[PDB]
Amino acid sequence: AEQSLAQQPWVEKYRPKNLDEVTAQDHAVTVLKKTLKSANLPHMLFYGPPGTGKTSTILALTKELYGPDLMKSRILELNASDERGISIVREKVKNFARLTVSKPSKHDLENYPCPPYKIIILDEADSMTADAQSALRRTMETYSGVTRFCLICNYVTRIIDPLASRCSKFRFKALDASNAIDRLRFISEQENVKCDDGVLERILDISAGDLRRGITLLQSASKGAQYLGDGKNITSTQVEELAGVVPHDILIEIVEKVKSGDFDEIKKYVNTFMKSGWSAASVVNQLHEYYITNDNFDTNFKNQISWLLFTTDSRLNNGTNEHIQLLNLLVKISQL
Amino acid sequence: KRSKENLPWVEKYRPETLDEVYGQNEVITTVRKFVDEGKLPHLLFYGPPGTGKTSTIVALAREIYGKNYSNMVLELNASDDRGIDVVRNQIKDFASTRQIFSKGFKLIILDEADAMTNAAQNALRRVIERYTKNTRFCVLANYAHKLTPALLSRCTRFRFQPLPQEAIERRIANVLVHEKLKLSPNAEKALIELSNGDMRRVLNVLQSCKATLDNPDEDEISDDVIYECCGAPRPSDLKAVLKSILEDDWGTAHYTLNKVRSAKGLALIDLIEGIVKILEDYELQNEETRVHLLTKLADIEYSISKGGNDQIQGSAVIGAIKASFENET
Amino acid sequence: LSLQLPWVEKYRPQVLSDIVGNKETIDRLQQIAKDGNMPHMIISGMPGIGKTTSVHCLAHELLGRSYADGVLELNASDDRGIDVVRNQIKHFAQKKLHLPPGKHKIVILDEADSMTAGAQQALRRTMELYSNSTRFAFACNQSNKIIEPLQSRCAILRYSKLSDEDVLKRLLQIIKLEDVKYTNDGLEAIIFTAEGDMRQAINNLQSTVAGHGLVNADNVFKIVDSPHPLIVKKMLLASNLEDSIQILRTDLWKKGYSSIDIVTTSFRVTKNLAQVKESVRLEMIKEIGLTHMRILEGVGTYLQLASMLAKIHKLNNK
Amino acid sequence: MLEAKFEEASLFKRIIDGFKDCVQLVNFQCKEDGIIAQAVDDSRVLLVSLEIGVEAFQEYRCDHPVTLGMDLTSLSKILRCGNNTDTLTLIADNTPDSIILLFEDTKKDRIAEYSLKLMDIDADFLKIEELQYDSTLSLPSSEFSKIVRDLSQLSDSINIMITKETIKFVADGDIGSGSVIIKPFVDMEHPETSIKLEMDQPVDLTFGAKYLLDIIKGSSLSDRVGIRLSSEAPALFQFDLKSGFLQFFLAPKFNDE
Amino acid sequence: WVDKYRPKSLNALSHNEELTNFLKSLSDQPRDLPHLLLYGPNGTGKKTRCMALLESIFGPGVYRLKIDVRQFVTASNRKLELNVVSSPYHLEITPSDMGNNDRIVIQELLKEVAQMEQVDFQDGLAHRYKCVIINEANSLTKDAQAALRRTMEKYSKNIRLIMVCDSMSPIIAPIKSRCLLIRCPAPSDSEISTILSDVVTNERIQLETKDILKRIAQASNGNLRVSLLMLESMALNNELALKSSSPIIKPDWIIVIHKLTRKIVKERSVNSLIECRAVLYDLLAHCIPANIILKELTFSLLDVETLNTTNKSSIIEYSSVFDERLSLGNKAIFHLEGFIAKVMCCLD
Ligand SMILES: Nc1ncnc2c1ncn2[C@@H]1O[C@H](COP(=O)(O)OP(=O)(O)OP(O)(O)=S)[C@@H](O)[C@H]1O
Ligand SMILES: Nc1ncnc2c1ncn2[C@@H]1O[C@H](COP(=O)(O)OP(=O)(O)OP(O)(O)=S)[C@@H](O)[C@H]1O
Ligand SMILES: Nc1ncnc2c1ncn2[C@@H]1O[C@H](COP(=O)(O)OP(=O)(O)OP(O)(O)=S)[C@@H](O)[C@H]1O
Ligand SMILES: Nc1ncnc2c1ncn2[C@@H]1O[C@H](COP(=O)(O)OP(=O)(O)O)[C@@H](O)[C@H]1O
Ligand SMILES: [Mg+2]
Ligand SMILES: [Mg+2]
Ligand SMILES: [Mg+2]
Repeated sequence: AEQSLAQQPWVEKYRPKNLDEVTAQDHAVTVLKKTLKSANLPHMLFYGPPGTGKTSTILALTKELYGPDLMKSRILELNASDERGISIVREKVKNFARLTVSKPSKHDLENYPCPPYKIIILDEADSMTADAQSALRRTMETYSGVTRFCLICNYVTRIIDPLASRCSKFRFKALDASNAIDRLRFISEQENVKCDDGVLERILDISAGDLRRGITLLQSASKGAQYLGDGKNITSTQVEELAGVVPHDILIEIVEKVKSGDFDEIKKYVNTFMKSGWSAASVVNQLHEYYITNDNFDTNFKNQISWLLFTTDSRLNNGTNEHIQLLNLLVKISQL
Repeated sequence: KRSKENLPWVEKYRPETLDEVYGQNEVITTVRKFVDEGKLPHLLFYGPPGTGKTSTIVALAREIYGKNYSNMVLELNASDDRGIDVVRNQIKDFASTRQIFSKGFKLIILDEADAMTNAAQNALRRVIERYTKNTRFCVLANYAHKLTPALLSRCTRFRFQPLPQEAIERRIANVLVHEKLKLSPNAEKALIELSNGDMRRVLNVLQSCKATLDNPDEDEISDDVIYECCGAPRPSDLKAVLKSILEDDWGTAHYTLNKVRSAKGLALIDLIEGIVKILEDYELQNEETRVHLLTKLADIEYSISKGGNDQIQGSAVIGAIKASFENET
Repeated sequence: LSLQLPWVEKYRPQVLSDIVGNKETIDRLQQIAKDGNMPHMIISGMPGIGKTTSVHCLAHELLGRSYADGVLELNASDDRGIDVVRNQIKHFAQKKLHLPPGKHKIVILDEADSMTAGAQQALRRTMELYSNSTRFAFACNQSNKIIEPLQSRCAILRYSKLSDEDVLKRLLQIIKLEDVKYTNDGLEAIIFTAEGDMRQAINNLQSTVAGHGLVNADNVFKIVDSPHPLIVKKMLLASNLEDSIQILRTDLWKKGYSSIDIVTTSFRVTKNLAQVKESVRLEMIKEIGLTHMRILEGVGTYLQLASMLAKIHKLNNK
Repeated sequence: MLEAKFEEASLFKRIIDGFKDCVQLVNFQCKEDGIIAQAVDDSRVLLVSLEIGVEAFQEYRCDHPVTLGMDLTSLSKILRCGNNTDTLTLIADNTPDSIILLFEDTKKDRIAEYSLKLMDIDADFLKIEELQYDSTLSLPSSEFSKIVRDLSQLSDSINIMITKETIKFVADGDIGSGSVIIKPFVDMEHPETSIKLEMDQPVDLTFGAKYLLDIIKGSSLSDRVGIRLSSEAPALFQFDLKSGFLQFFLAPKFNDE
Repeated sequence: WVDKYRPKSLNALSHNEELTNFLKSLSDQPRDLPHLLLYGPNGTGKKTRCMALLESIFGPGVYRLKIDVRQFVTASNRKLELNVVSSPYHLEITPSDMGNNDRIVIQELLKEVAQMEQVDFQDGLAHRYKCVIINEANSLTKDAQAALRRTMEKYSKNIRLIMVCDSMSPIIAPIKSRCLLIRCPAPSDSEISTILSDVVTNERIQLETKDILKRIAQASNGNLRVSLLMLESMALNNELALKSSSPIIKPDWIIVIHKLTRKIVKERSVNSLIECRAVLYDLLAHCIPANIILKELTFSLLDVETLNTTNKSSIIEYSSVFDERLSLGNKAIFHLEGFIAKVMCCLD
């Protein structure tokens, strides 16, 4: 129990258990909490960037609705490991939806408000085929009195159009250093991490639109600090060194090579840079940040460099070779 | 325990009869005259998602036979198997025998028949017309290209136009009658423009803004509550961002974009659509501007559909807008 | 509770003379029926021109009262695998029946394009051997899907689309038999939206007649929804991008048409666009296919169709 | 509450085996009179209706009328994993929940308690068998089974014609035809072999062969099948049990001619 | 030799001391080690460092491995077989073996090892988590990646996922986020030269000076394994005597790609394109990844000095385009021939 929750990473150690610990999306948790007193829970469709709280808030809503006793008998969960095909979604999901709700015990009925319906959660619905989602339509429509569906996804476009109308949409906003710093402060205080004044802001800015990455980053930084045993604080450089963030000096060197240089010099420096392990996505992001936030260039350069960086990012997002794409980006940005 | 008030607003307000189906007047009238005269040919409903097709056909099945429609009426939705081995045995046996309860024509409702294999439709092509004086087929669909031309020709085509403003307004008034609630006129206009014809999104965001009132009996749903429930960008800051992108320089435009998209937690996918809808009204005095303005924005939207980055795509939108608004000068 | 038959079925011709299709082939079938020496024939054409009804009236006139035991019709609903074509078709081929002198047993294999190649292979000799008693008659929609030997043994009989004159003649016959008030404009609109389809024309006639009583242009253009491919063909040939975009917005998008259907219809229209050249057609098809691929991944908003139209205009203008 | 203790174990197994592969989802209504049930086929052509009174049960206790919906596949799975020598008890709580099937041996203590989660079937309880039938007849199950499974090899349709003291089963197919004509006669030495017929009007109507082959599977329960026929009415095939009866309502196939 | 001289602990890693200190930091509290993802250049020493951390957290008996065979079945009758490198403390999988059936292998084996636990004697069952090593995670299919990402948090007290891969880009954002990211930089020349010096003083090879090891390190581009292998091949061919004048032994495919680049830059015609297609067929047919062929061809083309700036720029642009197209197709020759035709049209 407590020793079990102690023996797991900070991601699972501080996973919110109720609707009050999820301090990121006040627009959706309000409806989910108002649903408690009422009984008209519509078919939900949580969608948003990775690591935001969807899978962690649906479980909290379930725990608060039914309780630890009825939860294991009143919900079905199809996330990714089960075989979610047309035959399975036609047989098993339909059988569980067209099924009588279980009898709530006196303890559960007295403590938690038990609504007269079960819950089928299809986690990461963007991995299902089109025929499975098409079959889900009337299955979720006709048995709406004893079963409510909750879909979760990172891309709403992948879900077919009919399911985008049946379910009520809930967009989970990204987590920057503005509305998510409180949870990180609370975790750092609960773990006695000797953080600096503004290192949490840098941690949250590194994990653009994500919190779990920031949590594991803080955990790794605290572990590396405790290993040395010096007890000193952790600097922004200390956390950005292990976060994949490329140092600023070598970035300035890259920009200096771009500002003037032939094809051979840039190719040699790109090879030497790729000799070390640097994620091309982070390098592209930092180059974009440095070039856009600057004011020393002209608009006729800014528009072209923005388009080129966008094209390079779209190329890198398809899982291609980092070296070739980075070299092409640097050559094309030097051509201007 | 179980009652009518526990159902979500998507299904709680399902039209029971044909009289509670607004918007598609020119089809409901023809269907009522069909069932009144006594003749009812093979129907084929074709419309966008959430228009009233299934509700209309269920109300028709209730009106024809009685309050017990799912007794002598067969219904093959996408939840049942509809292979060729099914259209061979089940549908043919249902269409080759009489009813069990009364003496009338039988009804077969093939809901969402666009999800049928070509062989199944080719097999149905002859059984749909071999037994005509006893059974009638009703094919509901959203994509009119999945159906073979033969099956598409045998059925009378009825298109379900998207709900106009008046129909959604009447439905909103009827919902506000049964549920103690008040809704602002500008909020009504924003909800209509956000509906995009979808009658389900209307009821969904309505339930949301009702839940986000903390006392859904006195306070009225203003436009801010509706814009917050779905997270859609208000026209105000949308036009402000568009003006700052068109007029100001790069640094301050990027700053105001990052400030607007972080004040309420907006999404770039919605900002792109809003800017496109606002900017489609401009009178560009050249054709080369709109070409790039659409091409680059569509490419950026397709790239967002894969979730590559979040700020590079925003600066890409800014650059596309600025570079497209340059051939004018 | 009695349900009247539809106008498509209640007025289905039961006599070979009432067919208003291709005059030459119908006259050939009429002379064959009056003579009786009917050879194997394949009937193929556009969907809804009267092939099945033609062959059925032919069989009814050739066998008369023996139609109950002389004809064995196998449709797509019935099984048409190798087992049935080897057992039941063969047992019906050798079935000794005493028919009038100049008559023969007939086998109506409707929808021949859906049968497996092995079935036709097994059917070749079963048809060729017993030509003295069995005369097969295929009726499909795509003659290319039939294997070569089966198609070559029989005498082919192509069918062309119904001209507007034949459709208007049959429409006038139906109105005269049903006592309906009509105007010329309504009938012209019905023929124009019928795209040469007898069944679709009669269905739209019955719909508008029961819906408004008076067959006028307003009623049909109100509840018939003038065909899709023509609007798309008009959209792709606009002069400036703004006109084509306005057409797409008002006629296609606002009227509730899915983006995938618009893309598929635009592809099919460009496939048969004889006005423009070949290279421009290939480039337009490539761009339409790129837009189709973008649509199939889920993103199907109006912006994608707008960018597709912009690319087509950039291609056609330069 | 609901407690129904049978006298034996294989009774319910043989009862369910009548319509095992004919219907999928049933709904038993338990009242003070006994267990009733009616279920429609997948194609909505025939309906199985079973009534078992309190005579076949060793013990019966039901306070208020309860409805219990369930699929037949899982029910047959539960009945198969029970030994045919135990005693079966159906148990239901106050509110309709997972029904408890309990097998208890009579010699050694073996408590086999299986649960079956109920389905939520719409309670569209149907009221048939109040319609005056034109013709009624009764004949041994073996003869009916033989005739039907002999005629099923020639076609897929079977025409039953009840004329003046004549019953005629006619099969017409592709390879040939067949006609079995029987006449009413009663024997004193063997009262079970007699075929009884009471008609008011001659009735000719067709049925399918698959549904008849699925119906005649219930011949393992009784030995005297009753057949009630009427124009514009579902044919009634009744098997008489020692406590209740199992009746199939088949829909006749109309003729285009 | 490659396999002989390899560190077997954390106190024996002799390059990238910062990464070794970070690994020692991650090896202090084993019961709180999250999932790991190693990324960096090929042949950097990722698997050896992984198995060294695994030995540091577990006992020293983790190196004794054994190969087992597991047979799975898809929806159809097609039975597939996989090899598993198991040890009393972990198991290593290479899911890239199956073409498009990785989603079955992951969701079956990971679930099977996650549900139950490990029992072995070396106080009968109480043990810590079990470790699963995944080699070439960058080649995982997207659906298999989703299954693997979901089978991470559900059962976290039993399975710790330590994946390794070069060119981390084909990894979906959820997997990139829910695990720690450790970079493995290639060792510098001053350290790979020391590695070679230790190898040559241990294996007793006759070398004249230290310039040979420097040339080997410069030729290997930073790859430690390829440098060691080339050193061993040079020692074998030179008959136990390394001299200052020795031809660097490039692998056969490198020489084939160099001859291909020569043929490209010399004759720009379709007749040469036919022989180019023949060479690409002969190369792909002998188990060579098409992306590696493309990378080597493009870099050797940029190495050519007789081409000006615009030619090399358009070449690198076409290479980026066809590399994007290569990761979205199956017939690789269809893209390689197109890239060759494009570079031929570009050169003249
Ligand atoms: N809104 C939040 N409030 C508090 N903690 C959060 C929140 N979102 C994420 N976390 C933390 O990050 C962990 C991961 O959150 P999850 O909800 O499981 O991730 P996710 O939303 O499922 O992203 P996916 O699975 O890639 S779509 C949680 O266990 C928390 O420790
Ligand atoms: N014309 C309408 N008038 C009133 N309410 C409507 C109308 N159309 C839809 N609705 C509402 O939307 C709900 C669902 O409508 P349906 O007719 O089931 O959607 P649909 O036509 O089946 O489209 P699909 O199946 O999702 S593609 C109904 O229960 C109503 O609450
Ligand atoms: N030439 C015609 N004259 C009169 N009615 C016709 C004619 N052609 C078709 N019809 C009508 O169309 C219906 C019968 O058409 P079919 O024979 O089913 O068409 P088809 O040639 O079989 O093409 P398919 O099978 O639908 S792809 C009846 O309602 C006829 O009245
Ligand atoms: N610290 C080190 N000291 C000596 N040799 C090393 C060291 N690190 C790596 N190596 C060499 O690397 C080789 C193994 O490379 P490997 O780990 O298989 O590459 P990859 O990480 O691409 O799988 C071994 O032969 C070993 O000699
Ligand atoms: Mg999740
Ligand atoms: Mg529907
Ligand atoms: Mg036909």
